Amino acid sequence: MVSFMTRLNVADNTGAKQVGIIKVLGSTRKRYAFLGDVVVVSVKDAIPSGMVKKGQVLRAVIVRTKKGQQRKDGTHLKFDDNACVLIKEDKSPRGTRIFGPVARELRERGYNKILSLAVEVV
Amino acid sequence: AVQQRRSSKHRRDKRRSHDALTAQALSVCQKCGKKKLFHRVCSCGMYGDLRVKKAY
Amino acid sequence: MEIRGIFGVKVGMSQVFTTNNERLPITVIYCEPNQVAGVKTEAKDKYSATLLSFDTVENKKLNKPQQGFFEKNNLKPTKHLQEIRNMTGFEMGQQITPQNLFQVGEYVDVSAISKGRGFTGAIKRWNFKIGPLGHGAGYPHRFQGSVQAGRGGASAQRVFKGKKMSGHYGHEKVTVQNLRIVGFDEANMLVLVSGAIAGPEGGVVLIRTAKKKPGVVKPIELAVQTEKA
Amino acid sequence: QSDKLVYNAVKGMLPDNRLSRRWITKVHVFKGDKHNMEAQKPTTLNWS
Amino acid sequence: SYINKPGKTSAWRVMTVRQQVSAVLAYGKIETTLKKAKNTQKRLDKLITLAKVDNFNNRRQVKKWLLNTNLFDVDQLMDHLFSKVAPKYEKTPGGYSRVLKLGPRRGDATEMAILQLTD
Amino acid sequence: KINKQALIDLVEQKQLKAYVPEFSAGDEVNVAIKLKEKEKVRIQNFTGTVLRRRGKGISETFIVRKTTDGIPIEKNFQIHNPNISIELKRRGKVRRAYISYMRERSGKAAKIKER
RNA sequence: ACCUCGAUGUCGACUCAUCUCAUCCUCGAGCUGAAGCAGGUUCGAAGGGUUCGGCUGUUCGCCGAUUAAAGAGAUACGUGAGUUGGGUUCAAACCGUCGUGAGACAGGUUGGUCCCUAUCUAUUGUGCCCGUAGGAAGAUUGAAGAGUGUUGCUUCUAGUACGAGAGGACCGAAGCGAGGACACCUCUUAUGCUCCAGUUGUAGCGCCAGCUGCACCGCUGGGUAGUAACGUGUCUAUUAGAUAAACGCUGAAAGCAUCUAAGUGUGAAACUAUCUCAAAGAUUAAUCUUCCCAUUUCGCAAGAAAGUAAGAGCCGUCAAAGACGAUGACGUUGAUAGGUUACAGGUGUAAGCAUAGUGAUAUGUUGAGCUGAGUAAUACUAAUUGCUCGAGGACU
RNA sequence: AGCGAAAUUCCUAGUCGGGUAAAUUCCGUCCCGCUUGAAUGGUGUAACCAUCUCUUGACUGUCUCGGCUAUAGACUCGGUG
Repeated sequence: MVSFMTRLNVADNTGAKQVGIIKVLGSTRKRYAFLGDVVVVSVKDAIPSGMVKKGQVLRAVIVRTKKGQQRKDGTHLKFDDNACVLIKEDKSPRGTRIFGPVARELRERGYNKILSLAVEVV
Repeated sequence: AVQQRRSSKHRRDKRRSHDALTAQALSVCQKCGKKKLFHRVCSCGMYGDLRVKKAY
Repeated sequence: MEIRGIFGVKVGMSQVFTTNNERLPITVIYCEPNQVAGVKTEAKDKYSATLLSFDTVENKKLNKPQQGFFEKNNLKPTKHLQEIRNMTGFEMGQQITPQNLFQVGEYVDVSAISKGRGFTGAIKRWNFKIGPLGHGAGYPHRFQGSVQAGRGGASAQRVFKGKKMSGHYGHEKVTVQNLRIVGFDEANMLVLVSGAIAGPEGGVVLIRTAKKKPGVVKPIELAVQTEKA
Repeated sequence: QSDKLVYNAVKGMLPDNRLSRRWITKVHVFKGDKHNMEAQKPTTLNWS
Repeated sequence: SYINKPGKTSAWRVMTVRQQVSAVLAYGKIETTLKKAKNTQKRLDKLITLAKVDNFNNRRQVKKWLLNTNLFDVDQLMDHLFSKVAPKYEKTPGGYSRVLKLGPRRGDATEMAILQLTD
Repeated sequence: KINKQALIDLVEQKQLKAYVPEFSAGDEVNVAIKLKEKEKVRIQNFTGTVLRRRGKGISETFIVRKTTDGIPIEKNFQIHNPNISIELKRRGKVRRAYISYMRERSGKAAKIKER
């Protein structure tokens, strides 16, 4: 499905433009990507309009995949847009406003003010 | 590939003797002669349904 | 643990919305009630087993030795019979239903046939790897897989016995354990079981007690609001 | 299983022929006490 | 696979089915291999069921699987069949024609089968 | 034993809604979704059209595509799911079922509907 | 230099791995100038795993990104009758050099072809003969087995103990898991090539319309069943026996004591019981069961003739199955396949009629058109009254 | 003079910069120049090379991650063989 190396935009006011997935954290052989999961990424394009610069390897969070997935509650959520977010190891990223929708899978892991701040909560 | 020897008569027979033919089904005609295979039209026309066919 | 169970046949499979209004893969199975033909108790037959009769058919299409044995035991005419070893014995001739055999939440094991794939290669029968075909393909990429523990005068110079090779795949009953009992029904001997059923079309399932535990019943049922507006 | 141990020992002390394995078949050793040839009046001996 | 007998795909299969159904309707009976005979009989049953009801729509529907043959032109074929064959079998539900096993041909020594109709 | 295989209706009746406003590929519809969070009962409203509708009684599913402020989201629901409140909005001219060209078109280019 | 110089494919990569521990993690434990955290040292033990991108004729070598860990050694330096040929070491040529020069450098580069229809040992599944010992067949046992026995995160218990202070434990439970074995296409995706709708050109059909062939199954959109995954569904056990490290309690030798010399518990992802099934030709041919008849009798108990009814095979309707065999039912005693019928599904108002539009076109027609394999009753067709062998319990 | 690790330089994985998440790629800067060298040219040059590379766009079944069907055989049947 959603294999890595897919340049995507951001979801908040961070100045960065593009970023690519590089590796899977911890156990390998995952080979795929899912919504609301923390994955180590390699930035691909980040103009100095913010704080991110090209050549940085950190763990970003993807929330939108155009391929979509089946959540085991009985909701086949499939998106048509791609974007991610970079959290500073807490419940708030650098941007003031959160653009783009956000999944509710990231609930028992916290991060509810982001839902209240994002444009859509599905 | 190939070996460095020949295959004698016995190996071939062990291959050939198990290629031997078998028996067949059979159907005695209930109205005529010319004994025929089972589920097959007898070679003298008159078949069960009718003379669906001819002798030749 | 205590061994009980009943037979079954696949009569469909779809989604069922259980409690919390969440989808569960539920397979509808027609269970075949078994009429006990007796018990082959140990110290009397050396292998304890409850003899179950099944495939209820008529009389004029029966075999004289089987018919004679069936009448000697006076068991009601069913086409076939089988034993379940170490199964809890029951009286000769009775009503066997999964609703009374188990609870609506116990854990059971199943035994269902698979699909006949005909002759099949390793990658689809043992699920081995297939490498890239780019930068030139040419020769067959998937025939048997290359192994070399034998080369020269004496390293192995032959293959170990049991190396999975040419043959037919599938069309064999597979036993899976630890499947929950989901729903109880007795209108037409129907049951509900969670998961995906082995068998391509019209598979027959042998269901007995799971052998990891006797099966702890937990309350799970279906939730729905059948309303008209 | 201990009778098969004696089977292996005697089969290792016999000359390897078809007669050897037939002699092995001609031995009825079992761990239990209930058998069938005791009805044939077996002459009791020891170390023959 | 390069130069050889090029193809025996389902296109040629349905083409041969059309040729054989046209022939058997042109001669009331045909003798061919049983494997092809059964597929021919299925298509013949479908055509017969289509021809049971008669109308310009039904004629158009029937005119999608027939071709001109000798001793019976396609128009002559249609006329003769719709005149006699369709009403004759309009009382038997299913099992319209009869297929019976024949002997082997001299050429390929392969099994043949005879399909008969117009009772 | 011979089974009619009509048990699909029997398992439907234990999961069926009694009104269930139906739809075809090419009809706009809004779907109300009651959610029991026990702290915020969100009546999720999903508007759009059904792109493909699976039938066969109990396997009846359908994908609805919403465009929330220019964000296209196509989500596949199921007919027999509880808490489903389908409210029919309008019906359009069903040109071909399983609309695949409606998964790529957007507003100011939609099809006509019926009040 | 012992033969393979009367041909040794002898690298890398990929697949398959396997074998051993000097296990790396992983399991447990002891010791420790080891408060805890965090360690180090020593010991036994393999169940699984021991990552990836890149450059390089490279695993190498290095950079960078992850886990509790990114192992080591081996298979003519694993794997060219498995594949490629990526090249020192071709021929063709160049760069710089050397040689007076043919050419060469133990230097680099442009470019470049590494066959096999399997005779057999080996290996895997399927089939016929009979044994199997009165035959035939159902239930089986089980002698020996295999698969499998992997792993982490978080929280509650606990910021609890611990030092005092930051910091901060193993484990009881829970969920989250990865990853694979397995199940099917149930919902999502894919597929669907005799399935249809839109759909142009030629060719034809007196003509419009309409049909067909070809033009990538003319094409695009889908989809019945089946078949896969990109889909979610079972599991990652427990138990016991002996257990390694490792303590034991008693206790002698050697009037104290001391796991040991006697007796006596403990305890490792290690081994096996235990889980999944195969599994009597298992010659160790194992048990029970029922039916068969014992319808005479020259000959060696029923062939010198009556020769199973138990069945078994042939043939066909077929199909979970499906290279053939076999597989399971059915075979006129009749519903086993195809249908006949109605239905699911879509294909989405067919043609055509009528109305307005020059015409395209806008509405009833009408979910209409049909359905390979989808759901069910179905003598309507096909499954022959068809052929062959087939017992006297063979001997204690 | 010029050019100077390159197809040429042994010290090499030549210094440094660029890019690359990550450069045994490549291009520029110094110049490890046994063997730098001026018509077996010293520097480069417009167009072009089935010239040799290096990077990207778009793109894909090459990988992820393989499945269905069709032809063609492999399977059976008949003829040679």
